[PDB]
Formats: sequence, structure tokens, C-alpha cells
Amino acid sequence: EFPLYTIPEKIEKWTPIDMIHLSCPNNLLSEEEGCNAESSFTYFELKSGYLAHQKVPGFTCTGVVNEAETYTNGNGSVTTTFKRKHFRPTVAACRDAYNWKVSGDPRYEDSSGSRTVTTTKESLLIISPSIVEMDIYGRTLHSPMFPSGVCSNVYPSVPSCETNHDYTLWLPEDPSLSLVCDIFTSSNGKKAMNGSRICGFKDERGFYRSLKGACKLTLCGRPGIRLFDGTWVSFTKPDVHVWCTPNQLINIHNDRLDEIEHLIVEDIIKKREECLDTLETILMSQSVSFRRLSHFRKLVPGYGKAYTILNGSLMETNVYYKRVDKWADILPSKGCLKVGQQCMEPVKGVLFNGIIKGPDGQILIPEMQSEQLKQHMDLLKAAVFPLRHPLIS
Ligand SMILES: *[C@@H]1O[C@H](CO)[C@@H](O)[C@H](O)[C@H]1NC(C)=O
Ligand SMILES: [Tb+3]
Ligand SMILES: [Tb+3]
Ligand SMILES: [Tb+3]
Ligand SMILES: [Tb+3]
Ligand SMILES: [Tb+3]
Ligand SMILES: [Tb+3]
Repeated sequence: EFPLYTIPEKIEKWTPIDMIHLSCPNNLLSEEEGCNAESSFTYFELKSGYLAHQKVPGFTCTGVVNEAETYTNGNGSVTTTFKRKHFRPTVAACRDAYNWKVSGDPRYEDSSGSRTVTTTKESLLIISPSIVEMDIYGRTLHSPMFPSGVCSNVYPSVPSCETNHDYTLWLPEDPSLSLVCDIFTSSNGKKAMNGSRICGFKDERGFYRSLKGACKLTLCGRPGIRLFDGTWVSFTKPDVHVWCTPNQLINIHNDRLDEIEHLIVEDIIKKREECLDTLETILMSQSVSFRRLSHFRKLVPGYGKAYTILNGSLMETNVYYKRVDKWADILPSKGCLKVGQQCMEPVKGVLFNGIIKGPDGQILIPEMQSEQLKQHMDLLKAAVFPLRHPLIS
């Protein structure tokens, strides 16, 4: 991921240069892993947002029978006594009843004598839609009408789950369970490589993730891998070799993640626009103003250049760029900028990369006062809900 800030490991030489040697950095996260090569490829991730096929459409099926004894009371009365009781359905009956219902027909649906009793016994099955949930980590099928919370059968062969009422069974709408793990999209990403080695990818939004520390995880039949940050994707030759502890969970794929991801990626773009735009006005106004060198800082860790102005001239040195995690790790004192081991003595109020000592003695870094990439980086961290197992226990 992107750091908050970057800072030279050490600063030694400070050689001079002309404004036409100003380079804007390309900020490739994958470079710090040693992979500067980006070839397209295609990977599987969860569908975005709602997963209509983690839910399983089905129907309860209860068997009733209504008896009606129509006796003549001997008063000359004609009296009718009703009894209602239950019975247990067979799966094949329930299916035929359901199919009968989905298309209109005749669905659901007495002589006196003087001295005869008459008993009509009607044997209905009632069919109400009932949705039940599935654990995509491993195909079991949970609901609170099932007696242990878990279906009595198990994917791919569920003729019927057993419910808590001996007279009611649950059948699934599609006895095949053929749609019931279509929860995947195929997206197009850009894989970052070094010859053969695969170090990470940018997903369909442009957001880079590293493969380092990624365990293997099979989700609802498809064997993918779990990326450190928690998200899950499957593609052909992962080079991942450590199965996950079942403790581990993946994350959902909600839309605002994908949205906020895209915000991050246009943020990286806009700093690279703003660096060329600055470097243009630098060469076409032929006036370089120290405030603005801030734009040439290598946003990613790695090797690069650093820039200042002294003795009137403009000048550079070649550095390794440490990741900076907390502002306080480089600003321990007021007025102190921790480069390597000592503070950085500013000459007539300037240090490198546009960092100055303001008139109050404080070390002003422009990125520190407002950075839209950093504010967005936090929202992403906050849109990440882990996809948990079913709660029914
Ligand atoms: C691959 O890694 C080697 C070793 O550091 C490096 O010399 C080479 O430039 C790399 N190739 C890339 C990043 O395409
Ligand atoms: Tb080093
Ligand atoms: Tb009787
Ligand atoms: Tb929104
Ligand atoms: Tb929106
Ligand atoms: Tb331009
Ligand atoms: Tb301080």
C-alpha cells in the first residue's frame, strides 16, 4: 500500500543540475518488491455487493388434513364437527404440489341424509416460500427452523432439510442447486511481474495489492487465495503455497470499497499530473520556486532522487526512500527533521523536496497539511467488512 510519506534513508552528496534534469517519479508500488513489469491478466473475485446465491430460495411444505363429521343429532339437527390434524409429507409430493402452485390451476380447494353420518377427509399440503442462508466457506445450509441450525442434507444433494416440526419439511426451489454457487465475477486486472515471479496485481479498479503473506482458501467450490488485507481472488498460477487457518476469513466486495478504491487511484494519477504541470511551468517560466519541488518526491519506497536549491543553483542527490508511517517518526523535536541519524540543518530556511523551516521554527511539509490520497486511504480502511460465517449456531 501507499505510505503516508517517504524520506531519504541518508543524504550525502548534493550534486548540481539544470532544470531539464527534473524527472517526475513513476510511483509503482510493485517496484519496491522488485517487479516493474505490468502485463494484463484475468482473475476471479466475488461479485460486487449483494450475493443473491449465498441465499437459497426454498419453500416450507406442511401436511394438513381436515376431517368433517356431519352427523344428524337426533333433534332433527344437522350438525358438523371438524377435526384438524397434521401428517408428514414426502418430498416427491411436495415438489408436485409446488410445481402445481407456481402456475395457476385449481389449487388448495354435504348431503344430509336423515340417518346417515358423513365424513369427508381432505389431505392438503400448504406451501409457503421460505429463504435459507448458506455458508460459502463450505457448503452447509443454515436456518433456525432446522433443529441444530444446520440442514440435514448438504450440497450438492439437498432433497429436503429437516425442520423443527415433524409435519413440515423445507425443499429448495431449484432441486439441482445449480445456481447456488454462482457468486463470482470475472474481472480484468494488471499483474505486476519480474520475469516469471508474481509480486502482486492491480484489480479491475487499479488498486495494487501485494501477494506477500497470502494464504490459499477455497470459497464455495472455487479455490482462490486470501490476500493479506483480507480480500479473496482466484487466478490460474498464484505461486501461493500456504493453506489458511480456518480462523481466517475473507472480506465482502461492497460497492463503496470499489468506489473508494477508484478514488485512491485517481489521486495517484493527479499527483503525476501535477508534477508534469509543475515541471512545465518550471521550464516554460524558467523560474523554479523551492516551495514547489514537493511535487518530485517519490511517493513509493525505493531508489530515487531528492532535490533542493542552494548557493543560487538547483541540485540533486540519489537516495533510498524509507517508508514513513507516522509523522512523529521524522519530526521528534520542533524544528528537527530526522534524516538518517541527525536532524537536517536547513540552510537559510530550506531543506530538500520543498520542506522548509517556517518563521515560527516548525518544519512545514506540504503533504502534512492536506493530502487527499491519505484522507481517502483511511475511508478504504473503514469500508472493509469481513464476510462472516452464519450466526445461527
Ligand atoms: C528483476 O529483479 C532483478 C533483481 O533485482 C532486477 O535487476 C531487474 O531489474 C528486475 N526486473 C524487472 C523489475 O522487470
Ligand atoms: Tb539502506
Ligand atoms: Tb363420530
Ligand atoms: Tb458514495
Ligand atoms: Tb456513490
Ligand atoms: Tb503537460
Ligand atoms: Tb514537535
